[PDB]
Formats: sequence, structure tokens, C-alpha cells
Amino acid sequence: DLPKSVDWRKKGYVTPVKNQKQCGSAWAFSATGALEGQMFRKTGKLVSLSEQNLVDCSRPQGNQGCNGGFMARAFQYVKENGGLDSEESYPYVAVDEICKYRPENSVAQDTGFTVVAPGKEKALMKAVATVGPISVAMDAGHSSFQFYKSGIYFEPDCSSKNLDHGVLVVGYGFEGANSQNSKYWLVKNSWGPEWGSNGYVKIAKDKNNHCGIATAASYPNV
Amino acid sequence: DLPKSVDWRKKGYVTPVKNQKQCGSAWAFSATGALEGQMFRKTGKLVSLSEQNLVDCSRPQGNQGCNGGFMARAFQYVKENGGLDSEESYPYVAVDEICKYRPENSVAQDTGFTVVAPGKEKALMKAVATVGPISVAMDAGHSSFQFYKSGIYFEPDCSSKNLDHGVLVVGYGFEGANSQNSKYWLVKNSWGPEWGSNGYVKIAKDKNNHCGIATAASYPNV
Ligand SMILES: [Cl-]
Ligand SMILES: [Cl-]
Repeated sequence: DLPKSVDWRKKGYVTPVKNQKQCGSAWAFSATGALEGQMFRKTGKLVSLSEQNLVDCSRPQGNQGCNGGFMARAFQYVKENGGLDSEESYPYVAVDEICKYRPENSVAQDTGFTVVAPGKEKALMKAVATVGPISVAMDAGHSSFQFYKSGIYFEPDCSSKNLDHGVLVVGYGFEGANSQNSKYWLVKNSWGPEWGSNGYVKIAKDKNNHCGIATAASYPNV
Repeated sequence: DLPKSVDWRKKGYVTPVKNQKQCGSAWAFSATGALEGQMFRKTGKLVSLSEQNLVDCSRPQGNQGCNGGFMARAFQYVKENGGLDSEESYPYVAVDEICKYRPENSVAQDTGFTVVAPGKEKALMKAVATVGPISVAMDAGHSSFQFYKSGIYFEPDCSSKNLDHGVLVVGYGFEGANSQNSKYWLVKNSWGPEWGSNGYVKIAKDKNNHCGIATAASYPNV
């Protein structure tokens, strides 16, 4: 069956933590983080991808740059657009700018995306175990999240339905010796390495889809 | 000529913070951290390596498993053995066990190791700026280290000669406005994320080889 724990950062699928700064673009960081892992699975090369390309160019697909967006609409843009530029060639400035997509600088493609069944944490565990990092949405609107530092995050006021922040599940695990209790999702944030635990947070797992991590998960098909 | 600050975590050289638990294997975590950084430099792939393989198998080279050892004897074993297994293939259980090395699971190799000039922090600063993370030993035998939480660690009773703990220097920097004062070494520990500053500590730099950080530094040759 599935592994008791998974951590794709230990296999080379994940880039160093980034910082979206004062721009509502976490959906773009979540999408590039999922496509970075799928392109690494496919080619063996880890290449940081451009959030700014997504902020500036995916309005036609329904995103609104620094005003918000959705990872599935980003993967739809990369498919429709035929590519996505590297972080190095199309740098992040955290403000809406003119679309400067350059095909010659493209280092990634996708044909669409796969959705995890909504609200199903075991479907998400299977996707994380067999595919690589997965884009998810969560309810991050709490000071307990803003000031998180360590341990398993559990917020009684969390919603599993009304979400406001895109993040990336890079694995799952458990504390202690028993693999079926005190479980958690390993989640990469885009608030810089200085936030949380080196930029990451353990979110309580199999506790009624806490903070909505399994409500709107998806990954690009490469 | 040398950079005023360096942080290899930003360039993809460093795996997540690990936890040796109740086993005197810090020398093994220091060694795998250095070899993870040199293999990434060589291949572009960051892959977690097996501390358990070093604990269980390097007795011939003079290591003593959970009862202590040396990063240099670890690099010697990888050279004599012709390989070192991935953590994924050879998981860590924090106890001394029978060697289970399998060459088919090897993901790393080295031809020996290089020693930094002893006691010379400027030689250590140069190796850190030009090679990547460096294995070092330090005097961690004070309660102030066990309870460290943030800031620049300075322990008046520290020794630079009698060292008892292997750690990994991943960079260096300074607090405040100018580069010449309040300098520190950026150190990755192996006591899990919950210890210290999310598993890391800043040790005073250019304060007379504080805690012995430059006394016994080295890195594998890949
Ligand atoms: Cl979405
Ligand atoms: Cl040593």
C-alpha cells in the first residue's frame, strides 16, 4: 500500500522556499511548485519556474495577478500558452506588470491537470505518494497561522470550505512511533524561509480535512 | 573579494533538518549533509543520504555508531565502500544495527576528503564561500546550547579544543547594518526542527574560533 511517510524535498523535487511579498500571488507559487516537481520527475532537472509569468499573463484564463487566482487556471494557462518561462528569465517583482512571455525561455509545459477528489484526504495521500508535490488551497486567515513556529498546526476556527490561500503539499508523516496517529501534511508556504519552520508548516492530517487541504487539490500533467 | 554573506540553503544544497534522536550519530548527520551538498553541486540533484548506513557500516573505518565517530572516517568509508545508500532505501532508526548496504541503492560516492586549515576561520570562510556546506565539530556541551532559541549564540565557557558534536556550516552572515560586526556562522543541527531556530543556530564568527567551529572542518571530494 502507500508509504507511512513521504518527503519529496529529500528526493530533489522541491526548490528553496520563495516569498510572494505584498502581492496576492500564492496561487502562482503553488502552481509553479507543483510544475517544478512534475518537470523534475519527467526530466531529472530541477528548474525554478516563473510566478511573475503567471501573474502577468494568465488574466484570460481567469486569474487576477496580485488580486488572486487559482492553481488550476494557472495550469490551464500553461497548457493553452504552450509553455512557461524560468524564474531566472522572468523574475518576480510582486506587482502586476505587462505580460513578457518569451517562448525561447520556456522550460516547462503541461497538457492540463488532474483534480484530487474534493474533501478526500486519503485520495490526496495517494496523489502525494505516487505523483509528487500537490497544489492545494487552505484557510490561512488566522493569526495562529501567521505566527506559526513548530509542531502540528491545528486551528479550531479553520474552515474546510472557504479557503483563501494556495500552498504546496510536499509530503506527509507522523510524530512518534505509531504511523496511524498524530499525522500531518508537510506544506511548503510562499512567505519566505523565515516564516514558520524554515518556510514550511505541518498541518494536522486525517482530522476531518483540517483547514481544507484536500478540498481543492490538483497537479499538472506533464 | 569574498561575499559578505552566504546561505547555501537558498541555492538548493541542503536537505531538511533531521533528528538523530537518542543515538550519538551527529558525526553521521554532519557527513551526510556535506556529501549531500557536494553531490548536488555535481549533479543538480539534492538527494537525502543514509546516516543509518554510516552508523551500521563504518566500524572498520574507526567509527563507533551511536557511541560516536568522525565525519572524516565517514568520508573514508564512502570511498572504501565504493558508495553510500539513499536515506529512502536505508532508513534511520536511531540505534546501532547490522550493516545492510547495497550497491544498487548507492546514490553517492567520494574519493576522499579535504581538510580546512585548522583553527583558521578565514580558511573556513573561504571554503564555505567556494565549496558549499562544510562539516565541522564544535563544543555543544553547555545547557545554553541545549536551550538556545534565537540570535547569535555566544557561550563564555566554550572550548575551541575539546569538541563533542558534529554539525554543518551552511553559510555565514551578520546582524545589523554593517558586515564587519555581529558576524555569525549559519549552522545546521541534527536535533530536529523543534530545537533552536527551527533546527539551525547562528554561532559567533571571528570571535576567536568560538566553540571550535574552525578546529576540525572538512568536506568530501566528489
Ligand atoms: Cl485551483
Ligand atoms: Cl572529523
